[PDB]
Amino acid sequence: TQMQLVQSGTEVKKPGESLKISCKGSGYGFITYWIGWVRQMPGKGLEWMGIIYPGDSETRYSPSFQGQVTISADKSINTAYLQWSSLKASDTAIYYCAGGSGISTPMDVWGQGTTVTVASTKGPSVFPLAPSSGGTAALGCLVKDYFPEPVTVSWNSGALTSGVHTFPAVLQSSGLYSLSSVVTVPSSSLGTQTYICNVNHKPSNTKVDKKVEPKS
Amino acid sequence: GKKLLEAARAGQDDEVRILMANGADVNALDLFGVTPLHLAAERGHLEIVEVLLKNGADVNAGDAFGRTPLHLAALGGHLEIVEVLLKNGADVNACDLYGVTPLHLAAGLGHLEIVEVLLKNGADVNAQDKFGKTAFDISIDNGNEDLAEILQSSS
Amino acid sequence: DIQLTQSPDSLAVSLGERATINCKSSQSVLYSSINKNYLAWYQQKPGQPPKLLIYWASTRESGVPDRFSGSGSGTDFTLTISSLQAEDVAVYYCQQYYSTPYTFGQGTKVEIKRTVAAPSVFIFPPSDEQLKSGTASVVCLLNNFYPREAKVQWKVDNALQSGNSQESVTEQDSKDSTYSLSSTLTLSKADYEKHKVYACEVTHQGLSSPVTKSFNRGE
Amino acid sequence: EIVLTQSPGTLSLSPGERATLSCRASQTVSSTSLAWYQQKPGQAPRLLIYGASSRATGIPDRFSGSGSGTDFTLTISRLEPEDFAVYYCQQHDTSLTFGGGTKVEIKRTVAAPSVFIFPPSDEQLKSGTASVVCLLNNFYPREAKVQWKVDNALQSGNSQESVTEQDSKDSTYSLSSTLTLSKADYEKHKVYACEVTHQGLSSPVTKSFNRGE
Amino acid sequence: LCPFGEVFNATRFASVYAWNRKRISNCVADYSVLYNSASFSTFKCYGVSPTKLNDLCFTNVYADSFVIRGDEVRQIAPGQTGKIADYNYKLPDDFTGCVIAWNSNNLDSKVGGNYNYLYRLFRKSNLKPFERDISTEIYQAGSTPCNGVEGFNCYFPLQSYGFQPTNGVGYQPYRVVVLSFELLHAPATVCG
Amino acid sequence: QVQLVQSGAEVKKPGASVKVSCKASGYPFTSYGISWVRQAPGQGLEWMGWISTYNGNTNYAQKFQGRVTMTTDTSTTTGYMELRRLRSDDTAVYYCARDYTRGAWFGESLIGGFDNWGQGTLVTVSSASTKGPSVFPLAPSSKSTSGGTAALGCLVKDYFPEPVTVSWNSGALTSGVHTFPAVLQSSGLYSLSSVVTVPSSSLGTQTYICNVNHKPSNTKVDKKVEPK
Ligand SMILES: *[C@@H]1O[C@H](CO)[C@@H](O[C@@H]2O[C@H](CO)[C@@H](O[C@@H]3O[C@H](CO)[C@@H](O)[C@H](O)[C@@H]3O)[C@H](O)[C@H]2NC(C)=O)[C@H](O)[C@H]1NC(C)=O
Repeated sequence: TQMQLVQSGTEVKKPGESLKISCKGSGYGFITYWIGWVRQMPGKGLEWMGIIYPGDSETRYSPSFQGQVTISADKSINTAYLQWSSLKASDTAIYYCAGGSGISTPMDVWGQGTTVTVASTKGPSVFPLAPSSGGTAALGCLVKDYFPEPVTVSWNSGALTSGVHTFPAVLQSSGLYSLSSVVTVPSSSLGTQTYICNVNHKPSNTKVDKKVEPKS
Repeated sequence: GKKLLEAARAGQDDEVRILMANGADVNALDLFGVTPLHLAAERGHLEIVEVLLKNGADVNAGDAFGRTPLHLAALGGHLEIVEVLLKNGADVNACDLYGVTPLHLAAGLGHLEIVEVLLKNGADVNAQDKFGKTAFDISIDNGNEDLAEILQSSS
Repeated sequence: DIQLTQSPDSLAVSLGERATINCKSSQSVLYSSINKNYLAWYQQKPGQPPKLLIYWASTRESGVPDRFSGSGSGTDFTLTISSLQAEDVAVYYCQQYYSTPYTFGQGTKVEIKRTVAAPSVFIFPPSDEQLKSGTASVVCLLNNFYPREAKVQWKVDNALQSGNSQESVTEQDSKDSTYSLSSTLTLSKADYEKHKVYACEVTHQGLSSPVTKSFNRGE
Repeated sequence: EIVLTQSPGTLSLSPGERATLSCRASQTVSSTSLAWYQQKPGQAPRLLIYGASSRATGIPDRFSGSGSGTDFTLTISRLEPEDFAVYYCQQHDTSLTFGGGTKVEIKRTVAAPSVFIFPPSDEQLKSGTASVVCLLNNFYPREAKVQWKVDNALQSGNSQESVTEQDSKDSTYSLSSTLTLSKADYEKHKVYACEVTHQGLSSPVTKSFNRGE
Repeated sequence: LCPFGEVFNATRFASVYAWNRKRISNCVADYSVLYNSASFSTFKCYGVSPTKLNDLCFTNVYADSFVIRGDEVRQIAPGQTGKIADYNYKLPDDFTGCVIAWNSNNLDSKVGGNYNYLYRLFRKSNLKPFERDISTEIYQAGSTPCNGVEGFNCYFPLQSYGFQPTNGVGYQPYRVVVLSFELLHAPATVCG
Repeated sequence: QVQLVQSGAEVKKPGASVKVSCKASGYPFTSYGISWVRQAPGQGLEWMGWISTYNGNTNYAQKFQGRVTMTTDTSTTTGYMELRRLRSDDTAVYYCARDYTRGAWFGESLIGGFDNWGQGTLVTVSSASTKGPSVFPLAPSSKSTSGGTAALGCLVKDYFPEPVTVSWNSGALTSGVHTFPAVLQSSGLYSLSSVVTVPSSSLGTQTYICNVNHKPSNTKVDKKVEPK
């Protein structure tokens, strides 16, 4: 490609500590590329953080963000580093490193973004939920007390690829996450096949199969 | 602010007092970036020099050309300014980027007092011009060979 | 500094017509030596990094469809997508680069408008394992509905509640653009055994009357 | 406007070696305005080094150039058997003067020259001119001495010598010495001798004859 | 098609105080060579991006060039002041130009120091943008009338650089070329 | 990948002028200069001059201010060099070349040298015209040693201009042959010799043939070898 950008992976740390992430490029023509940083809060817009030149380390900061973050550059490997001295509650968002060839020029080439959160880890609990009477009924499976997002879900271990909905978790009051997945099936097929809710969590490397049956 | 500079031309000490009593800066730089010390030494207003050094002015101040007030003070032929500057702790070995020495200024007009007052506190003899000339040749070049013998006997 | 605003903040039009968005700034964004306005227009499909479409406010980047256009002058600018398609749903953005710093607007969401449809209203209580856990969670579902706006309310023993319900909404559906909304109510076991009858009420423009679903605990 | 002498004009070296050719001027010239050119035998010239340190398009890495002040030097490191040619150093700082050229040849063992002598037939004797030939073969290096003797007398201005280039199959040499003369003075003398001396040959072998044989 | 090589790729570069202008126009410019030559260590280019300017074309492609000390290569910029910026060369603000610099210690540095590259460091007034003034007129420092002699009261504005191979990384000389693409309002303008 | 083409060889009589042409292809002609360089037979090259491509401003060496004129045309991408008032000491070869030592628009001192050449152009001058050659056999004596070899030769005299096509046994013999460079003498004509080594086996059992053809003078001759 004209320019390829890569960043770090997931980041989960307790608040207050330091952090170090890196945006690294590869291609032909890299020497003309200013590197800036863009932040996205969950469910909101975008706001600039800071811009830098990889070569001689010339930096520019947004007026409302001065003194909160550290920007550095390294020309030998052509990388731009961001360092956090203090981590707070408002530091759970997504970040992008954006390339732009010159000042007053657009940020056209982008990375894949990295995620930052802060909470405590715990194992999940999965419970079933069945309907009763009539047309088509929806059976549900819920996961509670899990961290961090996301969760891989399926029915019958990926044997059905239709009529499934997934619920983006919302942070509740007590400080954890939850989800519920529901599938609508006709009342004729409730008593023939076995329904299995299959939940995989890579960060907790746990796979659980739960049998779901109607209650009456 | 700037006014004291031209006030230094008129030697109006009371204006200097009323001005620095209000919180005027002690290390002012003007449009040309010159310190009041050079003009004070040039005009030889002794009492202004003493009152300004009483509060602890920049005794080692230097301009873009590296000049120091002692050079111009010795060039003019001023008696008290050089000795008070020596007493408060100004260096004598100090040389500009061209390597001009105060002994050259002393030998310029045949001013004798400066010679031995610097000889008392360790006047330098290693001064180096464009060709590496010391104080002896420049001292004897001015037509007054008696001055050169003083430094020759002291070395 | 320069602040930016977008209009409208939310938008939804059907398939096959023109979509218009407006971006308004404060200072003139016309350069002195160069007579080209300093605006850029971005798009971002959910779950993906943003991908620029328009740079210098009047051009088209290589590799994008030609069904896009822009206009405007001074401090007000317009973006028009001609014959928007089903795959053009995203969140768009405007950003000036006259001088440091640059700042984007709040953001605009694009949706495909269509006709109202009859939704499905479900409600589910919990089970023995949740009772053993210590909490009680009852979830009200509203499925395949349109428009987005629909009020979901609770009733415990014919009494109102405050600060006890958490509402979650899913994104667009690839099949027929339908949404599902869940309202979950959580409470203590001691409060669970002190209350008997629970009811869910649903109000929507597509419903002739608000729908009530009530039942007593254990029945 | 600058005198440039490379020296020596020949630096014959054995195969598979390195050659440090030199180019030295009188005045001073920076490291920006001298280039090395190559001249293949029986061919057209080329370019080797530009800017006195770098290489042109598609030139192998065996050719390196260095030097400054008043002396510059080209190093070849590895010697393939297609890299035997004349080398020129050229300046262009003020006007431009080419070098003197250096020839590098194969360095091999000693050689034993063989000499033949031929007089002419009467067919050219009917004409107004006459010529006699001496031939030397298989000698190393090019330097050798050949003289004539018309009744053991010294001659000048009537002899010519020629030598071929380096041979591609044996790396040897072949010299021809031709003496031309007028018809009238040919019949006055009878005994003709041709003497050759070479460093690779111990004795000064002389071929003497009479036309009556 | 037009002289891009002859301004970059030559041997003689004048000193800062009397830098050279070179106007280039009436051509089609192939910037692809100015991208990945891997030798321009500070191709920092403001105002207008190099990538997609091929669509754009305008006159006045003024190109300046000189040689300048290595450490103060950063000081050359729009609106940034210092030693060289305030006295010899000052790039106008609201710029639309674009700068290039690279190390050339291999050839422009000899044993004993190359004392051929002078520069000015005193000036009573300042410089208007895109302007160069050259004059070796001396300055009378004091109250002593000076005719042509050098001394405590007579000063030469220009000072000599000292270039050495052993010297530090930031002291080895660098070469700079500054392009400045500007245009006018009159239509029917020649492109490039 | 580029192509440089020059004209054929030339022979001339003193007092006239000569014009040679160089054609270049594979690149836009209006960005590089032309350089002409001459080389005497067996000696180093000499600079004949530089000509630019757009402004027409050239640069000649300090030796040929008034005897050479160089012109170029960009439409046909060609360059002509004419030499006038030529003397008898101008027998040499000439080369056209691409220039990267002086600018084609500015006229500065750049980094590099002549990096593309041509096939060369022979030019010769003499006080004599074309003349047919005369050949002569040179048979080894019968006193040749059995344990060795004997050399037989052919001598060509008064052939002009160059070259001559000499063959043995109508091209059958290819190994052991040696053709010499031409040599000059006071008379200004040309002499040549060719030699082949052979064993004593074929001395008394096979007759050798030596045939020379002159293409410019389109003359064919052949002679036999008989031991004597
Ligand atoms: C000043 O002169 C030098 C020497 O002629 C130029 O250096 C050479 O420039 C050419 C053209 O850009 C380079 O050619 C390229 O080579 C690569 C090799 O992989 C090839 O992939 C490209 O297609 C192209 O042919 C050449 O390599 C380069 N040589 C070196 C040693 O760098 C230089 O470019 C001239 N100045 C300017 C600004 O052009």
